[PDB]
Amino acid sequence: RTTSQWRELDAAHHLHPFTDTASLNQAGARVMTRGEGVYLWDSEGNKIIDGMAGLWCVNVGYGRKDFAEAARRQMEELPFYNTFFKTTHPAVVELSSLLAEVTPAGFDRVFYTNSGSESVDTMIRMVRRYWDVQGKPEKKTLIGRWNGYHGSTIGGASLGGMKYMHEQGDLPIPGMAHIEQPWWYKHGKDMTPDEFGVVAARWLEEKILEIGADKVAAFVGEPIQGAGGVIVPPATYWPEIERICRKYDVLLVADEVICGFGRTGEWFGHQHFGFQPDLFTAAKGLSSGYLPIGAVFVGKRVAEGLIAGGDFNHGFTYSGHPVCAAVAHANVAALRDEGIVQRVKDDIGPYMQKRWRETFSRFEHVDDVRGVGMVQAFTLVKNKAKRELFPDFGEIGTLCRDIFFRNNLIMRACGDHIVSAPPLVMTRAEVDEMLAVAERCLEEFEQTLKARGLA
Amino acid sequence: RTTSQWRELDAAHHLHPFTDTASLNQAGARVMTRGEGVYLWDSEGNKIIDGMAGLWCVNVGYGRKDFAEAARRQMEELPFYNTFFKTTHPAVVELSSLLAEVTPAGFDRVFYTNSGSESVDTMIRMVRRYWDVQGKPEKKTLIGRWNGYHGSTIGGASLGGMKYMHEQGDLPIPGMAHIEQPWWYKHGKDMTPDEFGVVAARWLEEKILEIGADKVAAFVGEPIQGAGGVIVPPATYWPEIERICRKYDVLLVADEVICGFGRTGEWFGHQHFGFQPDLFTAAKGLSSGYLPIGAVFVGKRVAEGLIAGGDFNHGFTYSGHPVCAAVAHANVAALRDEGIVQRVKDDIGPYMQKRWRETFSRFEHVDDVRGVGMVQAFTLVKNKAKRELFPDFGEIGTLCRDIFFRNNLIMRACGDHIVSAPPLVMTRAEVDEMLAVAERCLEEFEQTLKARGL
Ligand SMILES: *Cc1c(COP(=O)(O)O)cnc(C)c1O
Ligand SMILES: *Cc1c(COP(=O)(O)O)cnc(C)c1O
Repeated sequence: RTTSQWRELDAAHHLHPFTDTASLNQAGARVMTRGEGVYLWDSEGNKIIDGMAGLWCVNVGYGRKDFAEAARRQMEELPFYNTFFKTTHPAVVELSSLLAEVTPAGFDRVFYTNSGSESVDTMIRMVRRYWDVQGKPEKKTLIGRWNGYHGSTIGGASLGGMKYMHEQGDLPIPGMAHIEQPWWYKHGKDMTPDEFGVVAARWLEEKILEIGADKVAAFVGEPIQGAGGVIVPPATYWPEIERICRKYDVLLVADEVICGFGRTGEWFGHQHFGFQPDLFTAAKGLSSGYLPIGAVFVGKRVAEGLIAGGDFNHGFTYSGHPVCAAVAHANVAALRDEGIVQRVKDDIGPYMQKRWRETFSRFEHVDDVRGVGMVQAFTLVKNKAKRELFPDFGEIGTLCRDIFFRNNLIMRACGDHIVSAPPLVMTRAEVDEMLAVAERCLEEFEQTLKARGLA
Repeated sequence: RTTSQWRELDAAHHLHPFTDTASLNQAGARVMTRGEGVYLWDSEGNKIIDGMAGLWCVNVGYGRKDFAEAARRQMEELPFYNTFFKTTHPAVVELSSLLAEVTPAGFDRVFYTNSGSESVDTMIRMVRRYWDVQGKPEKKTLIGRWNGYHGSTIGGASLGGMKYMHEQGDLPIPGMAHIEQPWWYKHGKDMTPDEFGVVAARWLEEKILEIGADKVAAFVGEPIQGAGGVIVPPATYWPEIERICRKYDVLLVADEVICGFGRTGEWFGHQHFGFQPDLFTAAKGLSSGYLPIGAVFVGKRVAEGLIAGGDFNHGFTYSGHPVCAAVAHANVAALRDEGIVQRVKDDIGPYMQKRWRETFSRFEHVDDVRGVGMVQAFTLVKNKAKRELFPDFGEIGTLCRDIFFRNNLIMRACGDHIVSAPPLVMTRAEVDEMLAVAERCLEEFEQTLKARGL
């Protein structure tokens, strides 16, 4: 089909996630047709650099014919069987075993889902069930943060701190609370980032004491906030969050849906920041987005509590789906065996971070240049010296993002933050290629900003 | 790996849906390895008849090499791309256009998810967003039924009426209410099925008036309740439910996750019972379980309402997944082009129903022998005359289902209901082959009752 016709059929029959349906159907959808390595092509024939790896998830990049073969082979033998009827199958068994190999010690039990959002809902139910098993029925509140993102189920949307999501669904559901996010640029006042990390972590302590520790089940956080704009907390933050959770007997949960499977150069974001969660949620990079699968990695304390609780009345038809498991297995084994994660840690991550900071250092309206491993970002700001953001946060970021897309580069705006998370397998030449397009785009952005008299 | 090898790793590493992990680990998990047609082979080389089609979902049967090729092909060109970025891709656009021709009139727009549960969650947010768009911020309560099943998200479980689920996660969440299920055998008193259907339906009107109609956003129901035990509502039930919903400006939603894609003989469960829902949820048969994919089909009125509301701040990374959509597309085309649904209505459904009753009616403790299309059930009872159920609904079903298990037959126990939902492509010879193992299991079962002091 042509561009115009695929656009016509999409506008007529498709409801997109997180989209203005009326305005999209007017402008027309951009039709992505094929991918190879770090590159995409659209229906018009534009070669595009995918500086977002699909949706933070295509970690091995596009073009894995071995993954298609793994999919074909498994679908031919057993395309589906359920894990509900005192039943299992070799693909789910073999994946579970492999995951145990690459996860830290103590994470041997895994619960499968189809998505990061289902993993979060599963985790919420696990956390609350755990406290019931302990005879503490009031210990049910989960604390997340403003501008955190934990998916799109009613449960995950409530635990998330996106107001725009809360306003649709009568959210949050009860037993949720939120603390401010560890965003130093906005909230740091005259503290050092490290002083600020302690302050921002102790917001959890003061929330717990406001609520009553006996009512708090868990604190949940993305090691680095992804959708909120790659907010990288100070080094002092996570160890203090962990101290506080242990002080008050509150479960500690990492949402690893973005940071997992090598994004920071460790296998998991929590390893980078050096905390030890009781559970963590995954998806995305688990299969590099090649098939839908998510998981909850359940540490020993909680797993023992759940196993002591008899039946766990939860799950999805497609939990442990054999074909998705086969592809995840192929993916995880590749991340290990081809040295992809190790390469982020030791080679391409430090290169990207260095180049990133070199690239964006000069611009008058770029600040808070940050990142680690293969996730990185900056913020477009009104005045650097005053740490002053643009009003209507998001307007300026959108203008910038539009310059990127027109220049065949995918980087995302989260408010006025610009973020990137390319395939981990990106080469040095491809990093420089990407950064070259980005830099030219920021030159144009700075020129347009002065021209608008938005100076 | 051997049986014991697989079992040991499963106990060590895998937490299963809807399971007592301690006791599954102690017993050892049954390891399913391969499937063909309507049969499975396990780690021990038994030939097992799959009268549950995976999990009500393997509708075109096992062994569809053409599906594996569609998957392979799509995975090689573009294994993934997001639909969040003012972006789309051929496979999702193509599936969307195909669905609109097999779904009833006025269902042009689909929202993709990965699962039935996520579909239910999406439907809940849609219902509530819709009423906000309509300037009715109080119109937010969804009504389900006791023993209805709407998945396993916190939302779906709340809308669901399984007490055993509500007990885990602090459910239901707010703006959820529940009415009694149209289960004649227990609630029929002295009414005829058709009379009770009117009464069981009016329970909805009662609940609405109690809550207040201005607070009520939707009534949601599976056309035939599945996981609750294939409860088939009287013919009078759904039309009254629809009148009531229309009387009080309450949205009618069908959960078609089980009944969808040919299961009763129509494409959808609601078509069989002749109501017109404003939205309906789907998964399972959409891809015949070959790849995870679900959907919410939005009727014209609601679609109009959601579009007027600008941004819909909802969705999943793998929404519209290219590879799942290609496989869904190949499955839907197959169900239609290969005439598998049509055959359920005309050919195999009637046969299955007649023969089912013929096989099971004659038993002492088998009553309420029911079913339509390729979904069918019966209930294990203490006394047929008294409509007396066994004490502690569930004990007897297990005892019985465990006989099936060691006779290489899969039919599921829902309380003391026995249910079956085999692939739609099952042949008459297969139908007869399955019932014969069942009859013998039953003959065994009834005898084991007496020899126990019953
Ligand atoms: C994207 C995301 C999720 C939800 O995952 P889905 O697969 O889209 O349901 C949850 N947590 C985090 C941190 C995410 O980035
Ligand atoms: C199985 C089921 C669901 C949930 O679908 P999953 O894909 O398992 O999340 C929802 N509604 C009904 C009627 C179902 O049978």
